[PDB]
Amino acid sequence: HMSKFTWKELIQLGSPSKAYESSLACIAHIDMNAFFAQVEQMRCGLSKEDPVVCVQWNSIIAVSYAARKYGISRMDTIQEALKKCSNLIPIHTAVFKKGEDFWQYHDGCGSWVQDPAKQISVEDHKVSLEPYRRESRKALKIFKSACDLVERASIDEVFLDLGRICFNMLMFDNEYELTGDLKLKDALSNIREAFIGGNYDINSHLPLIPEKIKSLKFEGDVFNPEGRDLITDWDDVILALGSQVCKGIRDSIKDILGYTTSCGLSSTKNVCKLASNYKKPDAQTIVKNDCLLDFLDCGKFEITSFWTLGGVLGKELIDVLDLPHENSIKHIRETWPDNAGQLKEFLDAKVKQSDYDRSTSNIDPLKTADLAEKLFKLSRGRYGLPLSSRPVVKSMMSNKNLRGKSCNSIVDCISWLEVFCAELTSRIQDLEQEYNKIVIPRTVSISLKTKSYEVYRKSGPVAYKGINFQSHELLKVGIKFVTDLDIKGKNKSYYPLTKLSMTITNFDII
Ligand SMILES: [Mg+2]
Ligand SMILES: [Mg+2]
Repeated sequence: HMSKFTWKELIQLGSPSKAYESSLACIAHIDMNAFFAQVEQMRCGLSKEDPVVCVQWNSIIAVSYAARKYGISRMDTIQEALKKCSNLIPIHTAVFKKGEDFWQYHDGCGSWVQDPAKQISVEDHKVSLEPYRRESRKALKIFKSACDLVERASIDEVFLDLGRICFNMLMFDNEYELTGDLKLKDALSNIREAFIGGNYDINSHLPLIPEKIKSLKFEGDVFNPEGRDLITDWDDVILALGSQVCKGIRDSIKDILGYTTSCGLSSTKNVCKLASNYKKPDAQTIVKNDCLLDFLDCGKFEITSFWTLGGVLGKELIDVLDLPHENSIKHIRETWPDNAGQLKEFLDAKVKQSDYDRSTSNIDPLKTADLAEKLFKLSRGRYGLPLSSRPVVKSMMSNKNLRGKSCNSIVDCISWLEVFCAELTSRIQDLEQEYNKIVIPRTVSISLKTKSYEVYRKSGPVAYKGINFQSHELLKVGIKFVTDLDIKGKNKSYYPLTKLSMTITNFDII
C-alpha cells in the first residue's frame, strides 16, 4: 500500500507560485485580536490583565479581552462599560487638533471624566490611526522575515504560506528532535533517501509514513471531536511541522512587540480564517484534512460564513439552492455529493426557468461552472485561493464630518486642510516603507458639504517641484481650491460646512 498523495503535490510545496494549489498546503492565518487595545495597553506599560478599552469619541472601537470578561463589547458606550467595570481603563486614541499638523495623545482625557478641562472635543479634533499603522508595520517586518510569502489581509490580519519552510524541514532538517532518542533525519530517512535518489515518477505515490513519525507532536489545539488518529499521512506530518514553526513566529511577535495572536492552521485560506476566529486569544487552532468536515459542521458556520459569500450573493444562493437555515454547508455537500457538475446543472436549470429575474440577479449565468466549483470545494473545505499581494494604492482620502460652527469661514477650512495634509503624508510614509519605493500623488481633489448639504468639488494637478515634498505642496493647491469654491459659493447658502475632505489620486511609484 502507499500514501494517498503524490510526489508532485509534495514538491509543489517548494514553489511559492503553486504551493497553495496542493492538498498538502500548509497555510496560516494570524490575527492580533483587539489590536488597537493591545497597542494602547503596551504604550501605557500595562499588562494583559489590565482591562483596557480603546475609545474614540463616545464609542468603543477595541475591547481588550480582559475587559470582555466583564461583558464589554463594541456596542456599548464608555458609560455603559464603566457600569460594567469600575476599574476600567479607557484609553482614547491619539488625535489631531484643528489647525495643527501633528497628532498628540491626551491620556487621562475623554468624555467619561467630569473635569471640563480633561475633554477631547469632537468639534475641533480628528482621530489619528498612525500609532496603529506604525505598530502593524512592525508586525509585518517580523512576518516577512520568517516567511517568504506573506499577505497583509488587514491592519491586524495576515496569511502565511509555510510551504517552503515545511518542505525543507521535512527533507533536510537534521537538528529537530521528536524525543530524546529520535531525530527527524532518522525517522524520515526513508522518504529523504527516496527524494535525493530521484528514482520516482512525479505522479508516483509517496511511500507510507513510517511508524516512527507518529511521535511528532502538534503545537496547538488540534480540532478533533471524533477522536481521529492525529498523524495518518503526509498532510498531517506537514501540518504538524507547520504548527511548530508557526508557534515560533507568533512568539516572536510577543517577545519583540508584546502582542498576542490567535491562529488558524490548515490547507486553505478560507478554513485558516475560520480557525483563527474559533478560539482566541493567544490560541492556535489546527484543522487536519481528515477533520475538515467535522470543523465546517461544528455548528458555528453556515454558507454565509465564507470570505465572499457574506453579502447579497450568499442570501440569493440560500433561495436559489433552497438551502436550510442551519447546516447549509452539509446540505450543499450531500445534495450534490458526486461532482461540481451536478451543482452546475442545477444552477443552469434555475436561471433558465421562468421568472429567473436575470436583470437584477447577482449570479452570472455564464460563470455557473466557476461558481459551482467554488461552492463544491468550500463545503468540503478544499477551496484554496493564493496568497495575493495588497493591490497598489489608487486613492487616499482624509475627511472630517463637521457638526456645528467648527468650519464657518475660509480660515477654518485651511485649519482642517492642515490636518488632512498631515494624515495623508503619514499614510504615504507608511506606504513608502511597504513598497520600498517613493510614492508621489499627482492630482488632488477637495470636496465639501454646505449647511444645506450640497456638494462642491474641484480637482487638479499638484506640482511637486523636487521629489516627495508633500504636506506643503498639495496644501498650496488645497488652499487654492477651497478659495475657488468659496468664490463659487459667494451669495449662496454655504457656511457653516458639514463635511470637508481631501483626496489624492494618480500615484507614481518609482
Ligand atoms: Mg480580525
Ligand atoms: Mg495651523
